[PDB]
Amino acid sequence: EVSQDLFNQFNLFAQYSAAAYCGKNNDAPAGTNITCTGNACPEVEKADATFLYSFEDSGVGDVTGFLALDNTNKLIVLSFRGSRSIENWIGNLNFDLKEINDICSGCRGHDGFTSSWRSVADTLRQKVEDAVREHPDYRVVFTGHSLGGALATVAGADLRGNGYDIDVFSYGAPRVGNRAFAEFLTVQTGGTLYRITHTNDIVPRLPPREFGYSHSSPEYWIKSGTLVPVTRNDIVKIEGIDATGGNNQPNIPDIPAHLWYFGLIGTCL
Amino acid sequence: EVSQDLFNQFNLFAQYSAAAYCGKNNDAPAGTNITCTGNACPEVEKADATFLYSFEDSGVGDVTGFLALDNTNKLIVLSFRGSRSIENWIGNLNFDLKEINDICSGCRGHDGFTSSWRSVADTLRQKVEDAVREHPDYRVVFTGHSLGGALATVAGADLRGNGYDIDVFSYGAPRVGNRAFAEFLTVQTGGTLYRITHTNDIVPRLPPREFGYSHSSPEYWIKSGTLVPVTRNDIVKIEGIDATGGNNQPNIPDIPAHLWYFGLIGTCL
Ligand SMILES: *[C@@H]1O[C@H](CO)[C@@H](O)[C@H](O)[C@H]1NC(C)=O
Ligand SMILES: *[C@@H]1O[C@H](CO)[C@@H](O)[C@H](O)[C@H]1NC(C)=O
Repeated sequence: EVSQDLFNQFNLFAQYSAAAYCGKNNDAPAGTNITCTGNACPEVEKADATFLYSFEDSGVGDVTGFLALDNTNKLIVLSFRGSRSIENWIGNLNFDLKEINDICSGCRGHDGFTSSWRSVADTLRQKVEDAVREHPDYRVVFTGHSLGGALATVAGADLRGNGYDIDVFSYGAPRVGNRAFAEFLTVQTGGTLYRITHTNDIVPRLPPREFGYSHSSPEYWIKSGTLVPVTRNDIVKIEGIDATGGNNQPNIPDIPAHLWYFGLIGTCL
Repeated sequence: EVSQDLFNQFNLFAQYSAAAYCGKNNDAPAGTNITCTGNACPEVEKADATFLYSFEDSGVGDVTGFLALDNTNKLIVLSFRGSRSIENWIGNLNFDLKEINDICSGCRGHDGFTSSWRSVADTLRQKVEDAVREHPDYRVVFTGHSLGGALATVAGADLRGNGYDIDVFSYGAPRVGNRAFAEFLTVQTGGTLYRITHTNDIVPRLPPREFGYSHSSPEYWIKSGTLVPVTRNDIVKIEGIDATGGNNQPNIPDIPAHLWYFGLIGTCL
């Protein structure tokens, strides 16, 4: 049972993550109001929120997402899309580590996640830092769902400690690297990671521990079912690197539990 | 407002309808339990419900669906699936009316729906008859979403007067014919038709009245939004053939609304 306030944040960032997919982003004018089809992001529409910068298919991993300004909640939000076809994406998921000491020493991250980030880091840090400058009081937040949540967790770890806090809200994210990296994500200051999971979501279960992956702590695990509305009492905080008892349990995972975090996500009606 | 009992019924056949898309029944042997992927039909799984006969791309209409026995609720249910790509189905939809006197007098119905039913009518009539025999105590219900709603509405109108009531629950069904058919279905005995629409769903708005089509009365209009749960208080009964101020408003219509009838329908997580 998280607080009402944290619940509201959870829900708002689920929707900014869903907006990565169901917005009418493509590349629409900077300064445009953010809206989603299919009632995907009503809390965001409600907010005085607008695009700062959209990207589609940037660099090495065709990274897709947007950078938003939200004057109602006083946020600068960097939201990364997951894949356009999650099932194929999962099927083809590579498990290779590559070194990332320039984030933290001893750290190995998922090779493709880190390479996709790496290849757009400069442009995006620049875009964030710009925005930080025009709104020094606003909270920087990176968010995303699935591969999106992955990217946002890497960028956040890479980009923290340069003056401004970076909070990360991630929705059903895969593991992003090795245990050293796990540990760093669990303690790193200058921003809290809120790693959100749903029931038996298949995505937070890849890559598996077996290929040398860990999950940061803590873990916010939604226990209400697919297509069931979430209340504060369906969310459970789970402590311990690689703790079991939220998403990380020995049962059959599900793709549909992946697509329901507070509402429909990773897909667009 | 509708009664709770009525609301329970509406919800249950919304799921039987949803099961026509997300059940695992392609060649499911007769007698299998009915189950769905993605929490699409929990009230159905919860009942002792099993298949009687599954069909797929049957006859001229490529009509798909199933006939089910439900011992808990004492039903025999014939469920027709809508189109596999509803957006296409929508823009490919012609407005051609055919005479259908062999169902009512001066009745004009949509050409494709009427034909598709017509070519599978005898096989299925047989199979409903068999179960009515085997379970004389059980209510016969025809149900469907979208296309499946138009089919079910047509079969019901076609197979009533033969000694067992047939009730029809349609979900976001299109218009099915001409003011005389709209009248036939308003008044016919041997059954009730429960014609359920959602907010500004587009399909109940097609074909247009401006191509000679009318809607049977009454209409149960769901006011609550897309991805919003429905309560008995969010359903309004709208009286009068082509009444307006339910789904029949001149505002701008929407496709996602079509995919949310009590829960997700017409697509499968
Ligand atoms: C965008 O929404 C803001 C308030 O959040 C509003 O003032 C503005 O007019 C809206 N723009 C359009 C084009 O609808
Ligand atoms: C099918 O459902 C019945 C009653 O609803 C149940 O008791 C039976 O075990 C089920 N069969 C399977 C394979 O689950």
